[PDB]
Amino acid sequence: FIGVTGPMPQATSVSTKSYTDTYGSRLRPRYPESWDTVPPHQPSRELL
Amino acid sequence: AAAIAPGPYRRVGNIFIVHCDDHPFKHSWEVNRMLRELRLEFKGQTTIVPDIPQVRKRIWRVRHIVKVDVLDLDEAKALIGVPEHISFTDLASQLPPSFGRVKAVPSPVIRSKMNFMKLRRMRLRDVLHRDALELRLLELKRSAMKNDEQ
Amino acid sequence: VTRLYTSYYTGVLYPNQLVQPKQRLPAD
Amino acid sequence: YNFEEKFVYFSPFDYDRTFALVDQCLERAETIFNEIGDVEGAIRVLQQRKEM
Amino acid sequence: YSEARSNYDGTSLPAWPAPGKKPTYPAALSELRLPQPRMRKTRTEWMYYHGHGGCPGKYGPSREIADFEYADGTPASISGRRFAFKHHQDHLLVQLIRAAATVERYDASGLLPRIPGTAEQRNWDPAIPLFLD
Amino acid sequence: HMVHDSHKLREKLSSRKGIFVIDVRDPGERKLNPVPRSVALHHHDLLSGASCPILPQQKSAAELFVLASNESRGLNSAAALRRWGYDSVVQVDYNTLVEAGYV
Amino acid sequence: RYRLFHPRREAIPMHMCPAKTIFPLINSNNLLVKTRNSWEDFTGRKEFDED
Amino acid sequence: AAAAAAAAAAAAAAAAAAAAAAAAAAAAAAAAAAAAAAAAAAAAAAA
Amino acid sequence: HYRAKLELDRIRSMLRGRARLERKVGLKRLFFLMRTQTRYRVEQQAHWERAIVRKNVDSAAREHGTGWQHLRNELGRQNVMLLPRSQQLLAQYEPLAFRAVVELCASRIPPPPPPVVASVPEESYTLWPPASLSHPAARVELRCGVERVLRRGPSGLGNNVNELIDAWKEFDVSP
Amino acid sequence: RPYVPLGEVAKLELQGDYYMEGGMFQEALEHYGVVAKAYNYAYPENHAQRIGIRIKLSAAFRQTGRLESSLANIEEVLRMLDASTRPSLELICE
Amino acid sequence: NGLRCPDALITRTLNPLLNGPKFAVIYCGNHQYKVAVGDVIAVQRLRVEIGSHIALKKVLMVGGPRFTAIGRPLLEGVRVTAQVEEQKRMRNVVSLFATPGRRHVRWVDAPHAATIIRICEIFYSPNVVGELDKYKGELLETFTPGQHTNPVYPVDDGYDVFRKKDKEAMENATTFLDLL
RNA sequence: AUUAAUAAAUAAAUAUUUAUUUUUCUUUGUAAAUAUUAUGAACAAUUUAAUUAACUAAAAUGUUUGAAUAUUUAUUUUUAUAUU
Repeated sequence: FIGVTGPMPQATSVSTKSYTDTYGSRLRPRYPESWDTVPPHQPSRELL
Repeated sequence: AAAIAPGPYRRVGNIFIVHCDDHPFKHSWEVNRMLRELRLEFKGQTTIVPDIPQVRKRIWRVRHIVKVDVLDLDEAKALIGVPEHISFTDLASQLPPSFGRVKAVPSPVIRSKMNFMKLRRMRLRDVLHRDALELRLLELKRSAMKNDEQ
Repeated sequence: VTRLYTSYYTGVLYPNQLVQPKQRLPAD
Repeated sequence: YNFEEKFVYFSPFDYDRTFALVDQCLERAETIFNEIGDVEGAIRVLQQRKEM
Repeated sequence: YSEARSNYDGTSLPAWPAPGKKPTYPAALSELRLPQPRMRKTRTEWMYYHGHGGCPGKYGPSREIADFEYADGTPASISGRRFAFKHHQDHLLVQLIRAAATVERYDASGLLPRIPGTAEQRNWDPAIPLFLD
Repeated sequence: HMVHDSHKLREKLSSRKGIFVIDVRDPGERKLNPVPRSVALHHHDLLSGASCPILPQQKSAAELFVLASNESRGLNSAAALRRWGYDSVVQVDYNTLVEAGYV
Repeated sequence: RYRLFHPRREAIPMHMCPAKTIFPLINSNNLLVKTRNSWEDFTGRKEFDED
Repeated sequence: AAAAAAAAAAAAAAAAAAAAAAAAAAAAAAAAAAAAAAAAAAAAAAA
Repeated sequence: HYRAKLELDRIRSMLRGRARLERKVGLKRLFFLMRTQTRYRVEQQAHWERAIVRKNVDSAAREHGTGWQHLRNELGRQNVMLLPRSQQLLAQYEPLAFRAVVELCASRIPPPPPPVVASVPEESYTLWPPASLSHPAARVELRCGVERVLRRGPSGLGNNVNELIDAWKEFDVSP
Repeated sequence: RPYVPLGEVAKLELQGDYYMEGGMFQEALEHYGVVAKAYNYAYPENHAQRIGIRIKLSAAFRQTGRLESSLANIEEVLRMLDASTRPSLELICE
Repeated sequence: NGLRCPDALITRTLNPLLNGPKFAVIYCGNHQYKVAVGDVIAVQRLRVEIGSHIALKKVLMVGGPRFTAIGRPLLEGVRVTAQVEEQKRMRNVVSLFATPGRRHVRWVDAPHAATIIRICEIFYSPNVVGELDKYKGELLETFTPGQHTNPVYPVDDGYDVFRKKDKEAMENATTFLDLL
């Protein structure tokens, strides 16, 4: 599970980092916004 | 093998797809209230509801305006195309709680209050972010002053 | 009344949907 | 009623991706400074983030 | 260039059987349980069967496939109504998932009665046997 | 209803070679006098049809036994099975099963 | 006829909106949810290319 | 609002559940009398 | 009370005699005409137009031996999504195409199979890790995506699915 | 410009972004490889889309563990940004 | 490019039929348009910059003076490309809403926003599986251009005494073969 | 909605402004301040139960057989699709 609120195990590999840790919660990839592929909008709205 | 299935047994429920086929507003207000509980207000609207005693009661009450289709949990899982080992409980826990109409609130005034609180907490997120940055900067400056004094 | 959005609903046009032109570094 | 429109709020983190990128970069710079043990660098980078 | 998809993944059921083999045909008769009346499917019923939600412009390729595309392959923009339709599909999925989760949680807690129907239905319909014990 | 024990023993041994016993009893009584090779169901489930898929497909070739403490409960379970399409149904009790050795 | 007897699973087709739309990584034992919460959350059209 | 909603739900349930009432001569509802189930001349086949 | 005084005095030139000469009469007539035209457009114009289109399609079907009823039902059965306006246009301007459609409907050609439901590959159930590599389900999905990319059109990326799948190795730099 | 199914390659890029967010960095890298191939074939040299997909590919390499490859890709991205004209402020910041 | 199929005979017999002008029935803006290589249409507004070289994805039918391909519902391998000439608003439609009772009048102006598009080229590159029988759903292994795949016979039998008899030529005129 | 007149929780309807995030599968317009408030039925029966619509297109609504003809009883002929 990726979106879970709690912590995640990392004993598998120390060098492996989560995307949220690497870039933070407020930042998302620049998804290709196109008719075929529509990404989620406004993660601030998504939160609650 | 002409014998009972020799293995552990799992209970599987059902899901009702309810489609409104007659103008709900042409009936008595009790029928319309039951349809709204089923989340139906206009002809041609379809909803997916659990197979539970309350939903069965509502569908029985409004069975002359509603056409029902059944889908076992296995059938629904196949329909959506997800691995059998994943659980709808896991999917529900993963999906966000503020998706659409979070909940049927007592009145539209309370709904407006809920939206206002959503926006207020959105703003407070950034406000507290900036405040925490300020506090950490203040702590760092205090530590620097202490080191300079020492 | 109250809306359930059980059927398809067209998103309302709002000023926040303006196509914002991305900032571009000067040519000089 | 319908007063959420009087307080409609749009997050700069969402409506300006450059700001979010730079905020994350400054957070990482502050973390690196803390790991190294530097103080002046962390102070200046955090102050610049606050000013942004 | 052009596009023709019936499924999200783009896969389709084998339409043309092997040469010389008798091809499969759909059920022309309506899906009514009773043998009578023996009515053929309506055009709207055929639309439902083939995937369109009763109307050409409600579901299916005519609704999911972009109406245009730049000559160099660049796709089209995300219209507000396109995003709204995607949200509606996600809402249908969320409804299904939440209903399934509710059923599973009721089963786990033990609230799903072993009796077929509610008291009202049971005392109204003779078809339900008596479960007294 | 009640039948001799040696005949039931030999039939269960050299006829089925599987599981054909449906136990309809309260959980406390089932724990007190358990049977490992008998599948535990509820008479309401049998009558409603929740047990239809687990029950054998070959109606004619499948003969079932019902383990219950109440004769009325056993008869109700047999009626449910017959309604669902299983006429070859017999009733047994824990004493008969123990004497046979199925336990 | 206006009395059509067709399954409501047909009435609501899930063919072009499978679970992968919201759980893209579901097939790979990764339950990540990317669901468009509401029509309200629409930042507006964005160009795919600069050209 | 909770009390009003509960009362409305109870009224709807009461007015929509008991579609028909057994004849008073057979059994007086107001006198608490009730009629049991007579399955003598019944059948088991799914007719 | 607002009336389209200025808006309708402009077109007041389109009437005759008293209405065109006197402002009040012309304005009243134009207001009535606009309201009646609005009502007709919103409650009868579509019905009349689609009835005309139906009759044209029916006449074409009759000339070809069929009729509107069977033609509509068989178009639905065969899953040919041609709106009645399109059918009329094809019949009037492309008689050969309309006859081909009628022949398709008449023939015992199996109609297209219903849309398929999403299928979970066995790779999803395959355990990962078994006890640097990619999930087999993800690899299968990537292969399907690359196949769709190649089949969408005659792109110059090449038809080698394996070569495309191994693209990232092109950008990778050996240490 | 030559024809390329940019819709399909955008689907692949979105899937790669989802893999990045989900932590499936190898799968994200595999998808970004195809996306970068397509963008390189389609768009002209020193193009915004090309440099952006190279940024994403460098991020995927770094997350997977190929630090040298990620460094080389980001260096080439910076070279392309220098060569271009009026580069996007957001893109250069990223 | 051209039609393709595993059968060389069918491929070479059908390729010459595609050469020539083509028409296409396309679906766009919830409307269906029949277009040719030089036809101008007015579609509902498309967020496309003027003078843009655009392509239409979902095509319901293609055809020409010698062939016709249908989609059930859509087709593949069809390249319909046009140029966005204009982005304008068509003639205004005036809706005047009023009721004799209340002194309220509403004047709605609907200038239907539209994009005017001129089709520049239509190409088709079908992939045929094999010959398909009409009166039977089976598809033939062998394609014989010299023989009708579904022969036809006259109706008159003499049993129907009160049958509307047409002229003999029309009643029994044989048809030629359109592949030789 | 409607109780004139001693220690009884509460008139309602409409309008204006305004107020309360209480848990349960779903759903749900509750409250306060303020303004106004004759648009008016006689019997019988039963009952603690019975004139609204943004444009384009789409669109599912809809003359015989317990006789007759005949003679001094015998004869006769008793599903669909589709349209707002």
